[PDB]
This record gives sequence, structure tokens and C-alpha cells, in this order.
Amino acid sequence: GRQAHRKFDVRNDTSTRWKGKLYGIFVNYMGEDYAKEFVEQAYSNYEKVFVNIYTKIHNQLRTTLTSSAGAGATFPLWQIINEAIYAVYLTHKETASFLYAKYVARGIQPNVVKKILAETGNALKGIVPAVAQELGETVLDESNVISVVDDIVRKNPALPNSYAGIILQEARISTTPHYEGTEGFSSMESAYSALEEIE
Amino acid sequence: GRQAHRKFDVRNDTSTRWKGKLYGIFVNYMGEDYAKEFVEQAYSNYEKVFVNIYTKIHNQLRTTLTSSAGAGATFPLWQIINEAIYAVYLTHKETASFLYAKYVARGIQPNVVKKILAETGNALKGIVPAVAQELGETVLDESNVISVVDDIVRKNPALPNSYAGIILQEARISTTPHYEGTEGFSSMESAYSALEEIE
Amino acid sequence: GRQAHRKFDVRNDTSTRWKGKLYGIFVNYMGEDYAKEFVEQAYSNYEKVFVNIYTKIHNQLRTTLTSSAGAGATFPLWQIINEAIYAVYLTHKETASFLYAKYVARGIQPNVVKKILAETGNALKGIVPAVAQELGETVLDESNVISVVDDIVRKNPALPNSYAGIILQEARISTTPHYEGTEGFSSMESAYSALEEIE
Amino acid sequence: RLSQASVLRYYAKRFTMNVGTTAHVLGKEVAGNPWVAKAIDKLSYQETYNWISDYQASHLAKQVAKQVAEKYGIPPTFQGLLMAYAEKVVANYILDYKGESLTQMHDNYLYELMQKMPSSGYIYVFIGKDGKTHTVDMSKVLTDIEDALLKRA
Amino acid sequence: RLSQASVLRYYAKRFTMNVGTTAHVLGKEVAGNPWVAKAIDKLSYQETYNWISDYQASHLAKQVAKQVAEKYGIPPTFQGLLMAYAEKVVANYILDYKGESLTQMHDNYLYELMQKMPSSGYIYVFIGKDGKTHTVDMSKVLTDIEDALLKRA
Amino acid sequence: RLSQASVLRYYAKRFTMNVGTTAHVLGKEVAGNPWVAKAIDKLSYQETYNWISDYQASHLAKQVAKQVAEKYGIPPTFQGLLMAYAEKVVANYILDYKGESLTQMHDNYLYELMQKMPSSGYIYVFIGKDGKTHTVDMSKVLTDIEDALLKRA
Amino acid sequence: RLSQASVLRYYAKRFTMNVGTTAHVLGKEVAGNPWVAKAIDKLSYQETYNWISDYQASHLAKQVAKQVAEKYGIPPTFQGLLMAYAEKVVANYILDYKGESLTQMHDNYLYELMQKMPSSGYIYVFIGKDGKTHTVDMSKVLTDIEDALLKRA
DNA sequence: TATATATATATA
DNA sequence: TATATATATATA
DNA sequence: TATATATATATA
DNA sequence: TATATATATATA
DNA sequence: TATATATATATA
DNA sequence: TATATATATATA
DNA sequence: TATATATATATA
DNA sequence: TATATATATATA
DNA sequence: TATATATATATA
DNA sequence: TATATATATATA
Repeated sequence: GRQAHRKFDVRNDTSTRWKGKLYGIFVNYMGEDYAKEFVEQAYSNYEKVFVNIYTKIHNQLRTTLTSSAGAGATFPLWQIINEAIYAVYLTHKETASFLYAKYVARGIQPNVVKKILAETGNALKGIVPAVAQELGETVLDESNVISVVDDIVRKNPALPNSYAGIILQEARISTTPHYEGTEGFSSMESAYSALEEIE
Repeated sequence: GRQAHRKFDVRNDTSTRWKGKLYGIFVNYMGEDYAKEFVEQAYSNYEKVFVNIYTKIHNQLRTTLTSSAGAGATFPLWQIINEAIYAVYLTHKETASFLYAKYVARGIQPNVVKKILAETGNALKGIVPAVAQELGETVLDESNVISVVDDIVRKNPALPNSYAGIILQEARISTTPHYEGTEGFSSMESAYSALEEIE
Repeated sequence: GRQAHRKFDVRNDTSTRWKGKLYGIFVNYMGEDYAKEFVEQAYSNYEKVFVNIYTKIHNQLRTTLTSSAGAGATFPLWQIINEAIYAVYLTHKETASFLYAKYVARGIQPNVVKKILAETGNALKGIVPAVAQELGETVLDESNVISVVDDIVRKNPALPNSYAGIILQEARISTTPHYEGTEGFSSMESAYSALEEIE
Repeated sequence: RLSQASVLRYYAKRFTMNVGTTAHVLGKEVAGNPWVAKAIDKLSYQETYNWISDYQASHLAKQVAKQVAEKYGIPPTFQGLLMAYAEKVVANYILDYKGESLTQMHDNYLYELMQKMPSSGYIYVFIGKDGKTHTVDMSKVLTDIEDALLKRA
Repeated sequence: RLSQASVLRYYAKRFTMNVGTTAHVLGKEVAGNPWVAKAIDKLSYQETYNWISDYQASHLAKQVAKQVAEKYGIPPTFQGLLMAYAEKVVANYILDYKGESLTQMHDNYLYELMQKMPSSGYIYVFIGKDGKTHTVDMSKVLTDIEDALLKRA
Repeated sequence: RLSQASVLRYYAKRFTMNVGTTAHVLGKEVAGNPWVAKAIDKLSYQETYNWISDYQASHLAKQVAKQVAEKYGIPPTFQGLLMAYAEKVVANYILDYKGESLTQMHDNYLYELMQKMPSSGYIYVFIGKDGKTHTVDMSKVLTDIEDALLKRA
Repeated sequence: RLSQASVLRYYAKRFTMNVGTTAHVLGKEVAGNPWVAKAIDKLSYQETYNWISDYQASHLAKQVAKQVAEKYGIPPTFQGLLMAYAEKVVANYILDYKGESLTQMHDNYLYELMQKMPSSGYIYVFIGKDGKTHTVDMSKVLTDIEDALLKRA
């Protein structure tokens, strides 16, 4: 017993693992040149969508989650921060009241759900530009989240699944942290990457 | 009889042995370029986690261990300094009283266990910054270790296994021994490495 | 005296014994090709009906039978679990009160009969889907079995013998244990079969 | 529709990706030996068995949807969106019961079938083959499809 | 779930890493010869035999956990965390007896299932399919699972 | 433990280092020809034969150690250090007799198993599965293992 | 029951297994020649002679059991279990005398006919054709069957 | 009991 | 060869 | 004893 | 072909 | 969940 | 290969 | 123990 | 490929 | 002996 | 790949 303790996370090499394994599988499928070219475009979309949104949200919410309902079994709750991104925001498919009514049945008491669903929006608005103007200039809190967030979904009906997908970021304007005047103020990893690259 | 006397330790070339063998195995798996790139990131995590913590702790504890229960069979005890790092600190999964009750059954008398579990924390606090503030400004001793160290685990419940993993060192601040004013005062090996490198 | 001790059971090779003997007999009857093809369809029905119902019921009831009236002569009683399947359930030909009145005359005291006839339904409802909804959401017990099970037979008159036969399972819906979410949770023999098959 | 050929067609195309994953960057060298062909053949047969053996629920729900849809003279275009409930209900509700009640799901997908006037967006108007115009409401036809599926099950 | 295909699927994927370790930086050259294919085939068969032959204990503990979990109307989400004890106990306690007693381990994992209010974090509330709300305590269901596993063993 | 697969696993990994030493800086060129594969195959088979054929003494001493260790309720951790004498004695003493007597070797390894108090370091205390505490002395269990091995031989 | 046809039916089916053992993997080639048919015919006749000639003891014990069983109005179901003693006694006791006494065997099989209440498990209750209920004890009917068999012998 | 080999007692 | 209720004599 | 080839004595 | 108690004559 | 490999249910 | 709603079995 | 190669038990 | 609790068999 | 290539006997 | 006690077969 007690063979090991596996850990699952984004570890600065997932890109190469994914690319290599899917190149090994498809090399027989199409030929060497096409297979080598294809995986780059295949991985670029995944990098643009999953990494830039879900990773940041999870990394933001880890601390408050461990503080709130920290235990071994945060598993039933881990899917809430993932579900709120897709169904409620970016598609407007499900009302927040409906999700609150649904997910209580699994047994988690209301206060934590109210805190999480509200805390997600605050972080999400900063990340995705399109959400901000639709949400407007307001501050979400568990006192009024169930009243406010579902207002938009009531006003606007179920959006198609395209908006969750590739059409997400291309048509909207913003500024990278490089500029000089925006909030931004770029992270340091862009320096370690260069330092590695120099040799 | 008496073929040889194998010795197992970190011997300034483990890096290249590991990299070479795992490159030889995976060269067929993915192709040359990906295989060559992958093992660097594969080994960097191991270097950052195992070498910077467990090696230092073991090298600190070797002398007092040989003094305390020095014999051929320090094997049953060698796993205690390894277990205390993972279960009690950095995850808070097991109370110190529970470990003391458990591990006596294998037959080691209490005094050595009390000395080791307390001595580990003193060295560990200096190494990992995150432990220090949670432990606070106190001095551990076998007189009060069983009373004090389990206080934190009582206060804070079982942390997830992520904290033992990659999330460990990146978000916390410190200073390398290079600076000029911290404790530090860098070791000499960084000179022999350069002297080798020059040719 | 004491030549041997024959045992009769389903022993993982009955299929091939049956197929081979009945192929040997019919090879003269029709010709080689038809004889080879025929026994497959001949045995498929037997496998679908006998194996999937009666074998499971008997294997479930063996332990409680040996506990209840365990002896060498469980022979007079062994036919009850077989009779209850056909006459009462799946055909509604005989009222449970009639069977209880009939079969006591052979001398078995009532309590065991009441326990067996009730215990059979609990296992049978899970196996055959069609029985479940007709029986409804109830729990059978010897306290009320003689009152409840015969209610259906009173309501619905004698069904034809077709329902006991081939029309049994094809028109009703269910899920194999493969799915992921049903009760199920498939047995392990499907692994030993593959392991044998690989060579 | 699927008939006879569909099982074979699904079977055939597993071979390439399966021989790819068995031997990763060694296709020409490995695939030559007959043994590996035997093994990869034998493996690719069980995947179709799992697929076809475990797909009956969806096909029977799809079956029940059709005759009910036809009785209202529903034109072909909306038949697929009606086909939605068939497995939207024979998967989430009856087999495993994810944590929802029926009525709220009924409301949810109806929140996907709306009109958007600013007409009867819950009662469409249709033209038949004979030119007789008649109308159907989504609410009642949906109620009919779930209770019919439940009785069928 | 595993059935039939799972053994084959585990068998197939050992070939690449095994032919890698047999000949390290010589794949194209070595793998061409039929003999090495025969040997590496023959070797990769015994590893699955050891895996499947020595996995029954876990599967039977997993089997016993399910029916007990179902009888309380436990929803799917917590069933895995209940599945924990199955092999947390049929490995450390009964087969080899690492140096612990049962009650302290029972307390330990319960120190992983808590609530954190500053509710009954040891008695959750659940909603059934019929809308009947009922509650279960973790302590008694755990006691039932260990003594049931012990009697089963 | 070793069973079936272990012999094959030892066989497979000799190929790389053997083809290395046959042709030193010519791997790609030489290994292509089938003949050298035949010869290096044929050679790497006898080394496993020598290993497995000449390892029985150690395995049987290891066998004898286990049942004696179990009868005192020795926990797993010390079983290896008890396993020491098995081949510390079936190699130096009985097969070839290096120039020592038994008692001094018995004293020597006991000079490796001590306690270091400044407890009964020759009589440890152990906790059983039922909670019954009982003690064993190393001296007598060692005497039992050597005379049992001698009678077995 | 056996009559006339039974001897022929046993005779017919020996032919296949006998021609199998005469010529093992040569059926088509060997069986063509008439001579082997003559010999295997002639052999398969003596086996039935040994069977029927040496079966009379069992049949006569079976004969004696019936009329005694009938006189108590025993229903058909238990008649076979009563038939047990017939040859349980005309084989082990009187022909060859395996090393047992009678009373202990009487106790042994009665240890196979019990009830298990936690009723008169040695005196069953029976319903006759006329509705007159009457009871019989196994002990006395068994005593009657052995002493009747002994006098008959 | 279920599998299928042949014969009787009224209309498909 | 099917569509229903009972048969007795044979293959497993 | 256990493996399976055939026959007798009552109902599945 | 199963579900139980004893049979005798044959294949290993 | 997002990435892309194949099968069903109506028109581009 | 796209334009929408749900599927089940496979590669990571 | 930490590194990553494959299989099971519920939803992202 | 991630987000959590335990698994058994393999590469170092 | 010391250098490192592979297999067995318990937990890091 | 480490942290301890002994193994047998191979590279120098």
C-alpha cells in the first residue's frame, strides 16, 4: 500500500508532452510533413482557450476554496468554478437561480455556493473583456449576486455555443501588459523563458 | 561471498544518468527533437523539489542519527525524517500524536522519535519560507514538540496534496545567498562548477 | 461401494459439450454446413433464457437454503425456487395461496415456504425489468408476501406461455453493466475470458 | 440511418489509429509482422461490441420520438430539435439521475426553443400537404414525449 | 468500467515502451528482425497477467462498497470518496497490517471528509428522486463498510 | 517477488550492453546485419541460465528465514535485517568456509543490530494486531535461524 | 423404468467410444474395414452382459423398498430419499462389509434427512388422497427397511 | 425446467 | 414453418 | 478421489 | 443441459 | 472541460 | 470541410 | 519519496 | 491535457 | 576494492 | 533517482 502520490497540474512541459504524443499517433496517419505542421495549430487553440482562462481562474480560487471548505473532498465542489464559467457566463444557457437550486441537492450548504458564484464573476470580468461591459460597473457579492447575475440571462436568451469557442477573443480590443499605461504590469516568467532560451 | 559494497547517494552526476537513460527510452516514443527538449523540463522539477529539500534535510540529520541510534539497521528509522516532511508539514494530514502512537509499535523507544520529529522542524523552517510564519517565532524541543507542532494541524485541517507539489516555492519571496545582507553566504560549489566549465 | 461422487453444475464448458454432442447427432441429418450453422442459434436461446435467469436465482438462493433447511434432502424443496419463477411470475397462472396450499401437503412446514417465495421476488425484480413496474415499489416479506404477490394474479388473469418464452427480454429497455452510471458495475469474468482468448 | 453496413464502416476505420497507438513511430517496421495484425484486429473488434451493445437506449428513445412527432404533421426541419429530448431525458434523468428535477429541465430547453418577437413562439403554424393549416404547441407535445418515454421504459 | 476490451487495451500499449527499453537508441535497426518481435511480444504478456491476477482484492472491495452506498440513496458525486475506504482498508489493514489500528485510520480519513462552517458536516442532507429529503451520517456508514468488508473477507 | 516475468525482464535488458560491447563505436553499421543479431541473441541467453541456475541457495535460505520470522509476529520492517543472516550464512560459512567460526560472525552482525541508549536493545517490544504486546530476543531467534538452516542443508 | 429397450439402448451407445479407443486418431481409415466392425461389435456385447448380470442386487433392494414405502402413504417426493438405504445397505453392509456397524450408518444418513427449525423433523405430516392427515416416523420405517432387507437376503 | 426430434385433437 | 391448451418416447 | 461416457428412481 | 441423495460399467 | 478520431437524425 | 441541438467509444 | 508510462470509480 | 481521494505494474 | 549495468526482500 | 543491511552475473 501507499505506492505513490500523483499530482496533476500545469507543469511548464505539458505542451511538449501533448505535442509529442499526438505527433507519434498521427505520423502514420498523414505523413511526416503534415503531421509535424498540424500539431502546432492543434495546440495553439488549446493554449489560447484553456490556459488563458481556466488556469487563471483556478489559481485564483484555490486559496479561498481551501479556506472555505478545505478538506480532502473538495472534489464535489471543484466542478462549480468550472461550470459557472461555461453555462452561466459566455453562453447564458442556465439561470443562476436554476444552478443554485440544482446543485444544493448534492448537499453543499448555500453560503459557500453563493460566495463562489459571486467571487468567480469578479475575477472573470477582468480577464475576458466581453463580459465586462455586459456586466456593467457593479461589484458582485453574495448579498446580491443571485439577484443581479441572473438579470442578464433573463434579458438575453440562450447564446449559441460558438461564443464559448473560437470566436471568443479575436474581435475584441485590449492591451497586453507590455504597453506602459494600462493595469497589466507583466509577470516575470517572460524573463525566465528568455534566460532558458539563450542556451 | 562479499562481491562488493554498493553505496547510494547524490554523486554530482545523477542528473546526466537520469537524463540519458530516459532519453534513450523515449527517443522511439516521440521523435528526436521533442525527446531532447522534454527531459530538461522533466528533470528541472525533480531538481527543484527533491534536491533542494530532502537532500539538505538528510545531510543535516545524518550526524545526529548516527550518534543517536547508529548501527547497521538505521533503516527502520530512516523513513521517519522522510515521513515527517510530507504528512505532518506541508500537508497537515496527520497529527504528530497520531504518528508517535503509530510508529512506536514498530518498536523504537519514544525518546529518539521525539528528538527527531522536533529536530526536523528546526532545520525545515529555515529552508522553506512558507513554514516559518505558520510555525511562528518559537524553538522546538522534545519537551514541548508533541504539544506545539500538532497545534497547527488541529487548527488547520488536512491540506490538499498540491501544496506538497509544484505550487510550493513559486509564490513565496526570499533571497538567494548572492545578495549581500541576508543570512545566506553562498557555498563554494558554485566556484568548482565554473572552474570545470571553463574547459 | 462408493464408486464416486458426481457433481452437477454449470462449469464453464457446458456450451461446448452441448454443441458438440448435438452437432454429432445432426451431422447425418442435414449435411455439414447447415448442421454447423444451426447449433449456434440453437444454443443462443438457451444461453439467453436459462443462464441469465435460473442460474443467477439458484446461485443467490443456495446460501439461504443451506442455512434454512440444510441437509442431504433439499431435493423436495429445490423445485420451489424453480416453480415460483414460471407459474406465479411471468405467467400469472397460479395464485400464491394455491401454491402454498398445494405444496404443504408434501410436508414442508409453512415458514420456510413463506420465506422462499418472498425472497425469490426480491432477487427476481432486479433481474427481469418487466417484473419491476408491475410489482411496483414495495419490499416483499413473509409477513405480507401471501397478501401482496397474489394481488397481481387476482388483478391480471392467466398470461399465455409466450411471455415465459422468447418474447421475454427483446422489447424491454435496460443498460448493460458497461455504461458508467447504472447499478451494474460489471463482474470480472469478462477479463479472464479475454486473457484466455489472447492465446 | 444505420443498417448492416454501419457496423462494418465503424469497424474498418479503427485500424489506422489503433496501429498508430500500438507502435508509435514504428509503422513500416512493426506492421509487417503478421502477429501484430492479429492482435490489433482482435482488439478493434471489442470496441464496436461495446459501442453497439451500449447504444440501444438512445436508439429506442429516438424510435419513440418519431411516431409522436409524425402524428402532429411536424415538418422535417424541427424533427431533430424534437429528437433532442429523446436522449436529453433517457440519459440525464432515468438511467443515472443527475441532480435535477424534470420540470426545470423542461423549462431549460424550452429556453432554447423560443421565438424572439421584440407571434406565438410556443405554438407554431404549419402548412400541410393538402393545404390545411394547423398549429401545435411545444409544451403539450413535450409533455407527451416524456410521459410516453417513461411508460415505454 | 473494465470488460473484455480493457485487458487488450492495457496489453497493446506496453509494446512501445518495451521495445524502447530492449534496444535503447536502436529502434529502426533492431525492430526489423522478427525474433525481437517474438521475444518482446512474449514478455509483454506476463505483465498483464500479473496485473489482472493481482488486482482482484481491489475490485471486490469496490464491489462491496457499491450496494451499501446505494441503500442510503447516496448521489453519484460522493460515491468515489466512499470508494476510498474500500481499498484504503483492504490494503493497509487486512492483507499486510502496516502498524496502525482501525479506529485511528477511521478518524484520519474523517479528518479528510469534514465540513468547515466557521451545518452537520457528519450528517449531510440529500434530495431523492421523489423529492423526499433524508439524511445519512458518515460515521455509521463507514462502520458498516469496514465490518461488512471484514465479514466478506 | 520474482515469478515468470522476472527471467524475461532480466533477459531483455542484456541486449543493449551486449550489442555495445560486441561492436564498440559501430552500432548503426553493424547491428543492421541479421547474423550479429543471431549471435548476440544466442549469447545473452546463457547469462540468464547461469544467473537463475546458480541463485537457488540464496532463495532457499530466504525461504527458510520467512516462516521462522513470522512465528514470532515480527513486523515487516525488521524482516529484511533478519533476511541478512540467510545469505550471510549460506554463502560465507557452508558453501565455501571463509576462515571464520560461527559464533564470532553471530557477534559481528549483532554488533550491527544494537540499540544505543546512552531499553532492551536485544529484546524489542512489539504490538500485535489484537493489541497483545509481546517481546522477542534477537539472540535466540538468530540461533534458531542458523541451526534450522544447517539442518535444512 | 427399464424394460426390454433399456438393454438395447445401453448397447447402442458403446459403439462410438469403443471405436474411438480401438483406433485413436484413425477413424475414417480404420472403420471402413468390416473386420474391425466385427471385433468391436463382439467386444461391446460383453460389457452389457457384465452390467445387467451384476445389477440384480440393486434392483431387488429397490424392489423391497417400494412396497414398504407405499404402505405408509409416503408421497412420491421422498420415495427416492427412502430408496437411498436400499443400496446404501445392500452394498456397504451385506455383500462386502466395509468396516462399519449398522447403527452408526443409520445415524449417519439420518444426519442427512433432518429438519432445521432454529416441527417434528423425524415425524413428518402428510395429506392423503381422501384428506385424512396421518404421520410417519423415519426411525421406525428405516428399521423396517433394514430388517426386511436382511430377511429377504 | 429450456433446447429441438417424431406421433394425436380444430382452423391459420 | 406458425398462433393457443394438455399429451407420451426419444436427443443432450 | 476429480475429470466426463452411458444405463435406473421423482419434478425443475 | 441443471438442482439434491446413492447406484453398477466404461474412458484417462 | 478543450483538442480532434469515427458512427447516427434534416438541408447548406 | 462548415452552420445549429443532444448522442455513445476511442486518442492525449 | 518525486519524475512520468498505461489500466479502473464521477463531472470539468 | 486538468481539479480532488485511494488503487496495482512498469520506466529511471 | 571503487566505478556503474540489470535481477530479488520493506517504506521514502 | 535516493536512505540502510546482504545477494548472484555482467562492463572496465
